[PDB]
Amino acid sequence: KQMDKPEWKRVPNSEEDVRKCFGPRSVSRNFGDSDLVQHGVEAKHFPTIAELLPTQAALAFGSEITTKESGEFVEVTYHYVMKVPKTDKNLPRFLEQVSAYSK
Amino acid sequence: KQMDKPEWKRVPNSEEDVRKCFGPRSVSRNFGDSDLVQHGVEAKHFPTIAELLPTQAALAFGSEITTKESGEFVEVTYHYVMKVPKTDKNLPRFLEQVSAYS
Repeated sequence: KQMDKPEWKRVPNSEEDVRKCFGPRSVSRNFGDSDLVQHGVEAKHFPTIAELLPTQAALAFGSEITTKESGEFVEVTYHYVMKVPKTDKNLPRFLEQVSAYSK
Repeated sequence: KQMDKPEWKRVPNSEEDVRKCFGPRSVSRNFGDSDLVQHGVEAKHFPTIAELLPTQAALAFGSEITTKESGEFVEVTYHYVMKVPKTDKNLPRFLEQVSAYS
């Protein structure tokens, strides 16, 4: 069903993985190791990683949001910044996911 | 409470509003009209606006994420871009929220 939803409402899993939902890892979409890419939210360590992912409301009210018309679409850009304490136990495994494809 | 959570896990409501959870509206935090600011996710039209907000997984796997060390913290930046069809019924109300404070 994920691929029947708009891209921004997709929740990847083992059936419909990250590759199928959001395409291959790149400079534009750089988050997720092989495990997360293949199993999405069903990945073993995803719950640990998700501790440093903002909520839907936090994204809305904590981001700089800009829009511009692009063909038959309105392109919405979110710029969100969050500071995580270096002592955070979930931070190491999260950082390993950042540009994991290039590591 | 929401103020007992890290800022990125806060879900504002009528008790702990957007201003309390994420501070005043500004050029850096520009989303939300007076109704959304005062009632957060309890705002009457928040569900309509929420139709154009990405899921936590979509944000994770669809964003350009960059990190930088800052003192005793690691600053995590998310750059997410989504293309909404101009026909989307939720888009007009969503656009009214962008820089509503100004």
